[PDB]
Amino acid sequence: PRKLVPLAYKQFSPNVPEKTLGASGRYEGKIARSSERFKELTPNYNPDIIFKDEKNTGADRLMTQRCKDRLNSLAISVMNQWPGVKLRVTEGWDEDGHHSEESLHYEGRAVDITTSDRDRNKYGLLARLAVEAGFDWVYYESKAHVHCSVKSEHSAA
Ligand SMILES: [Zn+2]
Repeated sequence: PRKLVPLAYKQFSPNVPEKTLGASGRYEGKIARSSERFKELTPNYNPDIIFKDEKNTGADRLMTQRCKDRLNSLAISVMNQWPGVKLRVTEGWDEDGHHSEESLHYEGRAVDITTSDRDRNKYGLLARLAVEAGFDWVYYESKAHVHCSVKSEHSAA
């Protein structure tokens, strides 16, 4: 076994920009509810993940399959790491534009996460778990959350 080292505040892994091929790839444009690419999104109803749903639309559950797969892996790891605690998503797909111009939140490929107990002391390690769970980019973005993202299925040629 290897010792798990938490990410530092503001650290990202891999240590390259989010939208590079070695990380989460490219911004492929906003997905609107009315758009064809809306079917790229699938709702995650994993019983072991808490969704904040702060906008009361259920949008934070809607994500790509790869995002769902990595998130579900992380959900198991979080429960393992801190028995009694669960993975919590505070932001997923954003229909409103509350991030930078080319956010992967706009296309259901990024989540902001915490632990269910909102213990900010856990977030560095939570970030490390997200890396081990196979998220393509993980960024300890604020003291209040970790930003995790995935590649699309449109770069493999
Ligand atoms: Zn984010």
